[PDB]
Amino acid sequence: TVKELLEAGVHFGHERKRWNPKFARYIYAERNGIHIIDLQKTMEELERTFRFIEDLAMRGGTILFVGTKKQAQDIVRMEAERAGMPYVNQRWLGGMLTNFKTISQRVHRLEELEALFASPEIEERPKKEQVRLKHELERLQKYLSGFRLLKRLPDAIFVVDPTKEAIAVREARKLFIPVIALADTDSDPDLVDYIIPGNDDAIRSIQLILSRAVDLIIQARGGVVEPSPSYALVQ
Amino acid sequence: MLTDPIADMLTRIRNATRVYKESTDVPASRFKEEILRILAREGFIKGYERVDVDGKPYLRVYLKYGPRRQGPDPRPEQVIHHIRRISKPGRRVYVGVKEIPRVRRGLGIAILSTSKGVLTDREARKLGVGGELICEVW
Amino acid sequence: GRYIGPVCRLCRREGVKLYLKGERCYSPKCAMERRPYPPGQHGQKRARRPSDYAVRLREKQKLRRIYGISERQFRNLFEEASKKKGVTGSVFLGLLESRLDNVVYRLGFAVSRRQARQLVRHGHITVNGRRVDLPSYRVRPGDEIAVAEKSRNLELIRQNLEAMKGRKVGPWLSLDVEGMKGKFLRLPDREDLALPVNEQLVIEFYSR
Amino acid sequence: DFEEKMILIRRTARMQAGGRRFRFGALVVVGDRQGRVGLGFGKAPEVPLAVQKAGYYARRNMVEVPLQNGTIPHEIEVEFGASKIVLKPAAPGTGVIAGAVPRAILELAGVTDILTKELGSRNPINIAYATMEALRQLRTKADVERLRKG
RNA sequence: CCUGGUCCACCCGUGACGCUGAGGCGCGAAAGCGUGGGGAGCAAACCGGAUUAGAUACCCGGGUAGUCCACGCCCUAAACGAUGCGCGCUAGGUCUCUGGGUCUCCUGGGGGCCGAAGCUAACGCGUUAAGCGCGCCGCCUGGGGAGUACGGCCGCAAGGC
RNA sequence: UAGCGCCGGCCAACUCCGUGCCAGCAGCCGCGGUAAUACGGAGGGCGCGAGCGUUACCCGGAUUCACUGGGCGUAAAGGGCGUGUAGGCGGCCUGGGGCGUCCCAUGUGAAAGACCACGGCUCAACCGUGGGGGAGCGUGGGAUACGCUCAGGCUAGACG
Ligand SMILES: NC[C@@H]1O[C@H](O[C@H]2[C@@H](O)[C@H](O[C@@H]3[C@@H](O)[C@H](N)C[C@H](N)[C@H]3O[C@H]3O[C@H](CO)[C@@H](O)[C@H](O)[C@H]3N)O[C@@H]2CO)[C@H](N)[C@@H](O)[C@@H]1O
Ligand SMILES: NC[C@@H]1O[C@H](O[C@H]2[C@@H](O)[C@H](O[C@@H]3[C@@H](O)[C@H](N)C[C@H](N)[C@H]3O[C@H]3O[C@H](CO)[C@@H](O)[C@H](O)[C@H]3N)O[C@@H]2CO)[C@H](N)[C@@H](O)[C@@H]1O
Ligand SMILES: [K+]
Ligand SMILES: [K+]
Ligand SMILES: [K+]
Ligand SMILES: [K+]
Ligand SMILES: [K+]
Ligand SMILES: [K+]
Ligand SMILES: [K+]
Ligand SMILES: [K+]
Ligand SMILES: [K+]
Ligand SMILES: [K+]
Ligand SMILES: [K+]
Ligand SMILES: [K+]
Ligand SMILES: [K+]
Ligand SMILES: [Mg+2]
Ligand SMILES: [Mg+2]
Ligand SMILES: [Mg+2]
Ligand SMILES: [Mg+2]
Ligand SMILES: [Mg+2]
Ligand SMILES: [Mg+2]
Ligand SMILES: [Mg+2]
Ligand SMILES: [Mg+2]
Ligand SMILES: [Mg+2]
Ligand SMILES: [Mg+2]
Ligand SMILES: [Mg+2]
Ligand SMILES: [Mg+2]
Ligand SMILES: [Mg+2]
Ligand SMILES: [Mg+2]
Ligand SMILES: [Mg+2]
Ligand SMILES: [Mg+2]
Ligand SMILES: [Mg+2]
Ligand SMILES: [Mg+2]
Ligand SMILES: [Mg+2]
Ligand SMILES: [Mg+2]
Ligand SMILES: [Mg+2]
Ligand SMILES: [Mg+2]
Ligand SMILES: [Mg+2]
Ligand SMILES: [Mg+2]
Ligand SMILES: [Mg+2]
Ligand SMILES: [Mg+2]
Ligand SMILES: [Mg+2]
Ligand SMILES: [Mg+2]
Ligand SMILES: [Mg+2]
Ligand SMILES: [Mg+2]
Ligand SMILES: [Mg+2]
Ligand SMILES: [Mg+2]
Ligand SMILES: [Mg+2]
Ligand SMILES: [Mg+2]
Ligand SMILES: [Mg+2]
Ligand SMILES: [Mg+2]
Ligand SMILES: [Mg+2]
Ligand SMILES: [Mg+2]
Ligand SMILES: [Mg+2]
Ligand SMILES: [Mg+2]
Ligand SMILES: [Mg+2]
Ligand SMILES: [Mg+2]
Ligand SMILES: [Mg+2]
Ligand SMILES: [Mg+2]
Ligand SMILES: [Mg+2]
Ligand SMILES: [Mg+2]
Ligand SMILES: [Mg+2]
Ligand SMILES: [Mg+2]
Ligand SMILES: [Mg+2]
Ligand SMILES: [Mg+2]
Ligand SMILES: [Mg+2]
Ligand SMILES: [Mg+2]
Ligand SMILES: [Mg+2]
Ligand SMILES: [Mg+2]
Ligand SMILES: [Mg+2]
Ligand SMILES: [Mg+2]
Ligand SMILES: [Mg+2]
Ligand SMILES: [Mg+2]
Ligand SMILES: [Mg+2]
Ligand SMILES: [Mg+2]
Ligand SMILES: [Mg+2]
Ligand SMILES: [Mg+2]
Ligand SMILES: [Mg+2]
Ligand SMILES: [Mg+2]
Ligand SMILES: [Mg+2]
Ligand SMILES: [Mg+2]
Ligand SMILES: [Mg+2]
Ligand SMILES: [Mg+2]
Ligand SMILES: [Mg+2]
Ligand SMILES: [Mg+2]
Ligand SMILES: [Mg+2]
Ligand SMILES: [Mg+2]
Ligand SMILES: [Mg+2]
Ligand SMILES: [Mg+2]
Ligand SMILES: [Mg+2]
Ligand SMILES: [Mg+2]
Ligand SMILES: [Mg+2]
Ligand SMILES: [Mg+2]
Ligand SMILES: [Zn+2]
Repeated sequence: TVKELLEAGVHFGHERKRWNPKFARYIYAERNGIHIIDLQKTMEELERTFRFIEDLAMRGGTILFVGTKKQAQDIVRMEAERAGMPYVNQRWLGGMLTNFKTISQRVHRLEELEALFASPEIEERPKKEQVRLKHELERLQKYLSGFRLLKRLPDAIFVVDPTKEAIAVREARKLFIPVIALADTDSDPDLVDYIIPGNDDAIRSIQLILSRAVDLIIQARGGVVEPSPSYALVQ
Repeated sequence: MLTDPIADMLTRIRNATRVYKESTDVPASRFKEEILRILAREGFIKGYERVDVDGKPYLRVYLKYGPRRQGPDPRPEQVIHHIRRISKPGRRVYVGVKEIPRVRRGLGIAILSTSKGVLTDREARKLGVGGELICEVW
Repeated sequence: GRYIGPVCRLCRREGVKLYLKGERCYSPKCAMERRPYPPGQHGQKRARRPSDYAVRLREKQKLRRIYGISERQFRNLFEEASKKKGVTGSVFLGLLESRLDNVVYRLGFAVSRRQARQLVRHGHITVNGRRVDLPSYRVRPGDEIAVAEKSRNLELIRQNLEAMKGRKVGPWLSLDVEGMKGKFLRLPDREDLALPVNEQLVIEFYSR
Repeated sequence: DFEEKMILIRRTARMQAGGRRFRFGALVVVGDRQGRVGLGFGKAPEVPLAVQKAGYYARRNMVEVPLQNGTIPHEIEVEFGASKIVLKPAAPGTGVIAGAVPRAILELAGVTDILTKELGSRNPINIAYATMEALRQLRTKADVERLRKG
């Protein structure tokens, strides 16, 4: 719950091209052929955003953390692993929200097969099955890892790049699920219900924002967990 | 040149509102101003004010919209859904007081130019005068 | 014209018990009691889903066949009600219920509307003291519908009006049983009618 | 709770090698006659599953209709594709004057007296969608003055 | 050599002098016509050789009008963006021709592509609108009969409107 | 005295026999070539009923000549292009007139018909009395926002 001048790397945006004109209000100026996010407006929206987050958190609502961006891929899997929050990491499967029942059937099969590799029945039936089911469990854990925690539709979602993840965003809006996101110059602000106007590229920015966010979560639900161990992922 | 200044203004407003512009400038005329007054009073715009673009007089019209919405397409509801020119150059529409229309059964307005001045349908019918039927808004 | 054919077959086609027979439609002989299915060879076969037109046509036929009125007079009555002020449906039913034959049935001088028609045509009925033999005569509020002084000694009227002792007459009608007279107090309210009919469907039928 | 009636059923067909292959579409309207309607188009290999599915879809898509004394608050004219619908309010006792499609839709929304006209393309599907959009665009004096507060 | 249009910069001059445009008048690819010239290559017609069941064609060898110039006619077309002209408004990105500027970039005129909103039956269009508007002109009203018949006008004719 | 038309869909009403792309039906889509709810007959059914069908003609539906209320890239439809005559249309400010436009008053708008109410023929059709309308035009007075016009001014269109 600090920020301010401690934001380093955030104000850096994408190039002169590649932008979305709708983002013009959140831009300070154009330096070196690069849009630079407005310093103050960032915190401006940050307040309201984190307020929504705090409310929703102390109410007990679950938040689905989402990004594939490979810059943010490692950060999410821990930051969301903190508290109780589910996450989508590898890729966003179409229908995870709208088709959610059907997708959940896969989670049922997941814990099903985990229960199979628990019991004595691993060695029953030929190696033909043992080689298959193993890889099935393999990919199921590859994808549905963070998604296994959702027993019901989320009360909000958190998105790293709303442009890249825009399907997730789309069905979030469809289902009236409030959208939180970290928006860059290349994204459409209107689709985001609570906006965090900063760099979606640099690992530093994502680390800062997401870490402080989860910090706010656990702070809302009490217990004040120790500083997040994502700081070693700066490589 | 502009063939119909008033139609042009109404159109400027329409186009501006559709992309949810903050405000829009229109070339200044006392007539346009007197229309914008009614428009403001009836609450279709936040208001207007006179400005100078380059060295020439303009009217900034500050538009007005609804709250952000839910689901797909969050874009707010328009306060001006419909604004349309009726009497045009080359066909002009004059109505008597008994012939004054009623827009959307009262939910809309129609702007008349009478000899008692620029009035709405309610206002004109109240002062009991007809005139040129300028446009309809709802 | 006014029909003159088998009646309880209509009881059957409309799928709802009508009383065109007066008594015996209260007996378990009505054939609507023992054969609720439509008349004819194909009566007992599964009925296909009726078109909207079918529904409206049938409903209006129900309304019309209740009062035993020709389509000409029915239509005329409807358009007349349509021109008038007030809700078209209710006014329609009111105008229908103001017919002299129907009033005679309502007051119980006759067991059935058809019998009432015969009683009117033969001058057994009087309105305000003068004989009126027209079944389509329109009663107005305040009028006194009585039985002909010369006809009061007829067996049928004995039976009918003796059966009317203790019985109640509709809220818009008054009945003096001993003097064998009655009064039409006002037009019937829609609520006053027990008719198994949706009038809006009739309005929609002629709306076509 | 929810009264439901279907507008049209139709059998479409695709072409596969050595044959025609049929698929059934169904248009279904659902409403409480309390001012809530819904409209949906199901598509299935056989008719009943199509009707059922259409019902489901319809309950999923709902429109809140602001009735005033059994009629509509104000006239609207809506274009869906080449289909046009004109709804205009009427005094009590008038009845629902419409074609099959908007009749059913309106009657399930709890409309008693209304005047309509179908213009342009009469295609049932598009007329239906048009009607729904029309009902969806209806505003009330309340709504209006809610908008113009400022 | 003669001559038309047009763009930018300066903000100098006049002071609404504007837009459209029935009829009129002019221009109007190719083919075609008249008079005179020219004629290399190409080439309708035509003369042959093949192919083929036939081949009044495709393929091959020739070849006249014509194609070329001047002057005068003809007035047609898939004469096409199958999109009348003018003005205002409505995200951007990118390639390019051509000016100006504090020359990474900004600004103006023109030619392309992808795309916001919006439009469209769809395909698609989308500041070069097929979007939102205003002015004025031309035109449409199921297919065949038929762009035919009759009449009129134009043309040397072919034929055109 | 009870008749007439219809029963494939549009459109309310279905079965048997006869017929075999014949005989025939048919408003449009169509039916009939051996098992026809479509032809012909029967039973049954639906609709009207002193009528019921057919033909012809007018308006409707037809937003299909689109003022209300349509279109022209590929469905029918942008003139091959320009120049420009008549005509249509006309940027900002002030003033005069009051032609268009609007308002008040008044005259006219015969009767019958149309609407409403009451009333006479037993009802109705038919008819009597009363009431209410009304577009347009004439006259008198008034208003001046817009359009028009005359006079003056401006430079954002246009031209130089
Ligand atoms: N025609 C004679 C006139 O009738 C007037 O009365 C007129 C109206 O009051 C009367 O209308 C009648 C009536 O039952 C009631 N007011 C309404 C009803 N729908 C009408 O009934 C009839 O009207 C006409 C034929 O008259 C036809 O349309 C049709 O037969 C029927 N609708 O019809 C009359 C015209 O036919 C006045 N008494 C007087 O001007 C004069 O006697
Ligand atoms: N396709 C016709 C084109 O019309 C243009 O002009 C057209 C439009 O500017 C003008 O607008 C008309 C309007 O007058 C009339 N009262 C109603 C009509 N719907 C409008 O049409 C307009 O609005 C609709 C949306 O409703 C659009 O779909 C359509 O594209 C647009 N032309 O109507 C004109 C005729 O359609 C060009 N001048 C002409 O060259 C061109 O052929
Ligand atoms: K539209
Ligand atoms: K819908
Ligand atoms: K020749
Ligand atoms: K340069
Ligand atoms: K599309
Ligand atoms: K293309
Ligand atoms: K020509
Ligand atoms: K024969
Ligand atoms: K057969
Ligand atoms: K037969
Ligand atoms: K006709
Ligand atoms: K052409
Ligand atoms: K009339
Ligand atoms: Mg318009
Ligand atoms: Mg007048
Ligand atoms: Mg009121
Ligand atoms: Mg009204
Ligand atoms: Mg009426
Ligand atoms: Mg009525
Ligand atoms: Mg009618
Ligand atoms: Mg295949
Ligand atoms: Mg509502
Ligand atoms: Mg259209
Ligand atoms: Mg009232
Ligand atoms: Mg059509
Ligand atoms: Mg100057
Ligand atoms: Mg000067
Ligand atoms: Mg010109
Ligand atoms: Mg010309
Ligand atoms: Mg030529
Ligand atoms: Mg030539
Ligand atoms: Mg020559
Ligand atoms: Mg020669
Ligand atoms: Mg040669
Ligand atoms: Mg050769
Ligand atoms: Mg040869
Ligand atoms: Mg051969
Ligand atoms: Mg020669
Ligand atoms: Mg071309
Ligand atoms: Mg082009
Ligand atoms: Mg071009
Ligand atoms: Mg163009
Ligand atoms: Mg032109
Ligand atoms: Mg020009
Ligand atoms: Mg350009
Ligand atoms: Mg070029
Ligand atoms: Mg494109
Ligand atoms: Mg779109
Ligand atoms: Mg597409
Ligand atoms: Mg061009
Ligand atoms: Mg344009
Ligand atoms: Mg032509
Ligand atoms: Mg042509
Ligand atoms: Mg023809
Ligand atoms: Mg032709
Ligand atoms: Mg020709
Ligand atoms: Mg001739
Ligand atoms: Mg000739
Ligand atoms: Mg000659
Ligand atoms: Mg020849
Ligand atoms: Mg049927
Ligand atoms: Mg026949
Ligand atoms: Mg015929
Ligand atoms: Mg047989
Ligand atoms: Mg046989
Ligand atoms: Mg038969
Ligand atoms: Mg038939
Ligand atoms: Mg029979
Ligand atoms: Mg008769
Ligand atoms: Mg006849
Ligand atoms: Mg006709
Ligand atoms: Mg009708
Ligand atoms: Mg018409
Ligand atoms: Mg019409
Ligand atoms: Mg026609
Ligand atoms: Mg029109
Ligand atoms: Mg058309
Ligand atoms: Mg074409
Ligand atoms: Mg052209
Ligand atoms: Mg032509
Ligand atoms: Mg002016
Ligand atoms: Mg003028
Ligand atoms: Mg005047
Ligand atoms: Mg009169
Ligand atoms: Mg009387
Ligand atoms: Mg008067
Ligand atoms: Mg005067
Ligand atoms: Mg004055
Ligand atoms: Mg003046
Ligand atoms: Mg001047
Ligand atoms: Mg210049
Ligand atoms: Zn019975």
